[PDB]
Amino acid sequence: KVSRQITDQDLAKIREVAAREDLYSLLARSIAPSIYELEDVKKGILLQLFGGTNKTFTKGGRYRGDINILLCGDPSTSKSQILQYVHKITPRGVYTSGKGSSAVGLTAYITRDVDTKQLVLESGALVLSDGGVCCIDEFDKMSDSTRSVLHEVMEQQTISIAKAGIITTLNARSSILASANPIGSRYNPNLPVTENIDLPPPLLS
Amino acid sequence: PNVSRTIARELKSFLLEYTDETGRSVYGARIRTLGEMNSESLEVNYRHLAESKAILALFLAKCPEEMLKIFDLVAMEATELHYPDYARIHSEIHVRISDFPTIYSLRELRESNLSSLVRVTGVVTRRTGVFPQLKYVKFNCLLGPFFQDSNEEIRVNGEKTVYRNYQRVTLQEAPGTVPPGRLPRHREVILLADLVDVSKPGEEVEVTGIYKNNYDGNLNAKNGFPVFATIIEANSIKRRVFSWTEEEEREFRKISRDRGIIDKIISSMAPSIYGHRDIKTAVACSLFGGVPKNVNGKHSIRGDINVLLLGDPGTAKSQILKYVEKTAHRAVFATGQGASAVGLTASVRKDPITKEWTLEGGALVLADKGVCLIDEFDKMNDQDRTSIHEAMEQQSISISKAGIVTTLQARCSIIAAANPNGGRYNSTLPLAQNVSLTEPILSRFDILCVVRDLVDEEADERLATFVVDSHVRSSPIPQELLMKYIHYARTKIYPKLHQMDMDKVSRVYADLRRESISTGSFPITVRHLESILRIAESFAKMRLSEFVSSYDLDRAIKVVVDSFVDAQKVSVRRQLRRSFAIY
Amino acid sequence: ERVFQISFFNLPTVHRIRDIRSEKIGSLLSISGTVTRTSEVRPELYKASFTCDMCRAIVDNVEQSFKYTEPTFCPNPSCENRAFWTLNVTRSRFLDWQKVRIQENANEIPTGSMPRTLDVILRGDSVERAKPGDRCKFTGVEIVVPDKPSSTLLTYKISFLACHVISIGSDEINELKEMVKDEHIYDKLVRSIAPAVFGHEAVKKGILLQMLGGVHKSTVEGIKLRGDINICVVGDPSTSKSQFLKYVVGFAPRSVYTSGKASSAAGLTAAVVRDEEGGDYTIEAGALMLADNGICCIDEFDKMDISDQVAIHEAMEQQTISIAKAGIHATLNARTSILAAANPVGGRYNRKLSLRGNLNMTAPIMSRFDLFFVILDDCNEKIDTELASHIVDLHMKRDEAIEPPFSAEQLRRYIKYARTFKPILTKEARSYLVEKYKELRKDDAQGFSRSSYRITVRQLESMIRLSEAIARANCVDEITPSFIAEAYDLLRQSIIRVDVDKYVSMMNMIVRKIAEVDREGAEELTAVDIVDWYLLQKENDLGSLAEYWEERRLAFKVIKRLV
DNA sequence: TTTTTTTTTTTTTT
Ligand SMILES: Nc1ncnc2c1ncn2[C@@H]1O[C@H](COP(=O)(O)OP(=O)(O)NP(=O)(O)O)[C@@H](O)[C@H]1O
Repeated sequence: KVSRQITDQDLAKIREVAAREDLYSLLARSIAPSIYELEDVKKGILLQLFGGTNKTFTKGGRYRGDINILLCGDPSTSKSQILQYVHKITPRGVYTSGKGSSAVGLTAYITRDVDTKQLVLESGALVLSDGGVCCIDEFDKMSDSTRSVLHEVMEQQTISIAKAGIITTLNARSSILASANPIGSRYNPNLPVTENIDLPPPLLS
Repeated sequence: PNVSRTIARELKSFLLEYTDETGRSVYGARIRTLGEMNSESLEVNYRHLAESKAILALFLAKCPEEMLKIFDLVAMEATELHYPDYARIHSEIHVRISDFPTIYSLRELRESNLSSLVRVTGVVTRRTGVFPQLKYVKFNCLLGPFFQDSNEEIRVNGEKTVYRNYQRVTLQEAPGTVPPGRLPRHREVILLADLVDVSKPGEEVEVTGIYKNNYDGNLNAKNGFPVFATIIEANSIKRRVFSWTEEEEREFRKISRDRGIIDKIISSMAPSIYGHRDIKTAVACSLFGGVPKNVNGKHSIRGDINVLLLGDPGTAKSQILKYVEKTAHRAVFATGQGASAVGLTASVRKDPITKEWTLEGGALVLADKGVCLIDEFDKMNDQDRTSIHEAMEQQSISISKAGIVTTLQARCSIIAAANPNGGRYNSTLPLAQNVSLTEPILSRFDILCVVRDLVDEEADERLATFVVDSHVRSSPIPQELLMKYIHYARTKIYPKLHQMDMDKVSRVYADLRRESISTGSFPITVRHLESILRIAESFAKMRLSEFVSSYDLDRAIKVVVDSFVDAQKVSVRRQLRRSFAIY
Repeated sequence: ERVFQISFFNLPTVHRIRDIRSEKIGSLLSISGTVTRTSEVRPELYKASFTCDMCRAIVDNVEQSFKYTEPTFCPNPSCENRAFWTLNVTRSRFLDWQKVRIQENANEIPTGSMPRTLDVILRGDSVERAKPGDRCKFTGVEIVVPDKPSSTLLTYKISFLACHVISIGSDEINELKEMVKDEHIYDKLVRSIAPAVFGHEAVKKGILLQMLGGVHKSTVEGIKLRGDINICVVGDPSTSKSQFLKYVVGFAPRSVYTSGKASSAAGLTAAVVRDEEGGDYTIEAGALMLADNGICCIDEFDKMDISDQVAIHEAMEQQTISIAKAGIHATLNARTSILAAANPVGGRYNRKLSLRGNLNMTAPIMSRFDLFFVILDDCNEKIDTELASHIVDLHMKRDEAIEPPFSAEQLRRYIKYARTFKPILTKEARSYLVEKYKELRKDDAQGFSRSSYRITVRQLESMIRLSEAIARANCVDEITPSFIAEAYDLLRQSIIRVDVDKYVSMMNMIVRKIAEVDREGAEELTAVDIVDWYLLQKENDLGSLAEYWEERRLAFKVIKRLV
């Protein structure tokens, strides 16, 4: 058949796990069984899947639950392992690299149906992520048209496609975690932080 | 029905002896016109039909198709009384039928609009050449003569068959007038006789003709259901229309006699603008064109004016250029680059399926005999700019792509508008320090138009009191008149100087160049000298003097002077005092 | 002259395309989704007259079968066809029709999917009502279409039809009279616009005044004058200016919004797409198309660079944009406000920055957008607690119950009412606007590195196009001196946000050296020092060695004139 | 009495 409706009795087993004190730590240590220490990461990432709530107001609003988080450090931190893991746990997951990302790359390739000879709107890697979590590598290293899909969904929390025959500005809302490295790849002792994080502090704002 | 013969009896009355505006029937005048013009294209006002009987006018809404069949056959007779001939000339004329609203656009069309008269309009698009239609079947005998066809001929013969022109034309609605979100749905339109080939690719035009559909047709499998494709045959065609007639022109010369008409058209060219009488001079000057003019069998030199307007923020500049479009009979608006259609390259594209490469004209081709308008030269790439420098030299375009040796003809005058490097006034140093564009392409332009300024007090009270007075709407020649004007003279009047008083400009050019050394360089050429006569000849065309009076130069010369003078840097303080004698 | 067409709506339930099954044949069903490729309308035969049929039977009726050929069936009598139909087109009544293929909507379809979609044919006057991209309720009529079975004396597929389609997917002026009575609805319309924003005041107004139309008309003969209005709001990032922008799109009609560098170029410009393929030259809109007659918005002019800066400025003067790749010759109706916010190139002020060098962009496109209206966002201790008060109340999910005096939608219908006005000041007190505009540039006269600009001759037109919307605000027409006074001073702040003949050069700088310095300092020490910083800035704009020396001996000669 | 056809060259484009 293959290579989820919730049962009732393990729901009060959930609340049982709720009275358990260390669920904030516990579930976190259950998040990433593969990785040593870095508990603030398991902490945060725990709160990542519990991220936020919907504010629809009367109108406007829609600040959602959406949370981006950057992480970085000494090169190859086993960041890619937590990405490759959390990516798989998710209902809709997303992962790619730096330099393997750009503006044109993640949205609405709008290709022909080929075999039936008909141009049909395609969803890009960002439309599918709508809900759930995206992941990428080294935001210091993203291209210039990269971040151009980011400046677009961070706040707009939507995407605009008017080209060819059909016009839709359609929504994308999901929390996201990109792995990265300092420029060094050691960011070196002391120093101002911003440049050391690469990028301008306005973009990091 | 045969009772419609009686219809034919009265429409004749509306058709010939009908009169409008105190006698002088348009009819007798046009019949007479061709007639003498023998263009066998008669044009009919619907202005008049509504006024007299609105029952013949609703006949255009039932079956106009055959109504005209006898209609024009009467005009013939009506023309025949005027010209007891055309039995030897064409022996047939169909009427054009001017505007009849309707006034439908494109995409909204219903089957209710078939077989009934419909006016349409849109922008010209890819078109076929002309294939002669067969018309009446006739032979040596040899079955008998058969009619054919619009267009079936069902349900084999012919020799002496009377052929006629046929041209099928795909026309698409203007991307400008396109309702948003939409793809340009488009229509096929048939042309016949004098209507053939009149239209030209890429322009807004009026197609007067009735709708045809039939039949099946061929789509079928794309639908599965009966569908009769959209075709529309135009009883006539008119561009987005204006041409002079005998009476207007005979009065129009009566303007041309008075001294200061040249002066009048000066204040007329910037009606809502005000601004500077300084530039408009050179504007209508350029806009008026000039004699080609050939020296056998060699180079034709240049009679077309090259305008360069240096810009300045908040100056009227971008507002003045666009006057020239609705001014000029013919123009192409390219803006600068970034760009505005087209980038002024003449290209060559292989057509669909199996066909060799068709050649698409650079928008200049669209602009031939007319004028091309550009603004913002800071925004042009060094790529598309190359070919600019071409046209003003050969009066043509020669491109690169690909498989075909050709040449073309480009008669376009050129209006250059460009904003100064950086902000407002740039070179207190020589203005050569101003322009980013290379001097080779600069001196190519004959009139260097500088605009300004660093604030002056009273002049803005002037212009702006005038401005808040301009916006109030919610000596100038009537604007219909002046377009009719410059155009009338541009198809006719051909100015010539006499060498007698004109050596004076060789010596006084010596005066205009000997100290053009004195400060900076250049932006003179020997072309710069050549252009002066081209400036004068235009005013001569405005005066319709048919040949250049001495004063006609004084205009040109005086223009060239300060065209160069404030174009010089503050050192021009000296450059004033030298060109005085050239006043 | 009667052919009646049935339409049924408000159907029991919406069904999917994946839900499409053979049972639904000959049955009503509701489905909705996105358009693909509307095709040109071409007539439906219904019935035709075709005959004879050998040689004239003139039999006219029916033949409504789906082929649609043919008549000539079982004629005349006696004509005995067979034969030709022969097609009689003229007596046939026709209707409609266009084929529009609907695509299955993305929100429902389960990625990865590649939604499988079929044709909606528009038979009925319900034809053509659709627009590309929209989801729309439809009537089912499953049926089938000809091009596995064959009729032995074929191949078939799904053909979706609808006899009915809807695009889904008065007394309130008596509300407006109540609203147009008050003096206070002027300030009300202000505090009632964006609750998501706190403070920032005057800038709010323009936003409204942007949604509100101008004259955008006349005066002949000649070019259409502006018209419209334009705002580029600026300040230090964290400003929360963008909260304005989502408010544009979240409030205003037909709002197009993209901040991106990547449009690309064209963009609001046409591509032009080549190859299509098959002869190509397919003209993209692109971007701003439905933006026409609307409020367009961008962020971060730093992030659209300079290449396209003035190419989107075609519409900022001509109000229409022609588009050139060496495509086919074209011009496009663009008439729109363009409002936006760049983040300043220092990220901040840059007080000293004349806003001209503040932006990193050219005066032609800069002077044109009026007016910019700077806001720098700073900390202040009370204010830090007030941002910790109201901004918090926005942070709040609750209380989010704090409300504007105007219900948003009633503000919109008030606009749709206020969009009807065509207010014009012909009034002779526009004479006052002259003095004002005169005194608008008497101050900017020096420096020319000041707010100038000039300020631009266009800023008189702008001066007008302000009170244009001021009138829709106060709902009365013909405006007033007070009304323009609002707008004039209102410019004056954000032009002040830009703020931080031998002896005519000598009496220039005799009072000018003190003009830039005697307010900021003493204007003291010696006589000749006033010459020495002057030999700096004099030499660069003078046009000779002689014009250098009368910038020397004159700075000597006026010194012993005033000594 | 009808049959059956996508690479290669060049192009204009972000
Ligand atoms: N006589 C006049 N002098 C100056 N401005 C005028 C005059 N009459 C009208 N105006 C207005 O002033 C505006 C100035 O336009 P303009 O300066 O050409 O824009 P622009 O600076 O050229 N934009 P750009 O082409 O990119 O530099 C016109 O569009 C009119 O609205």
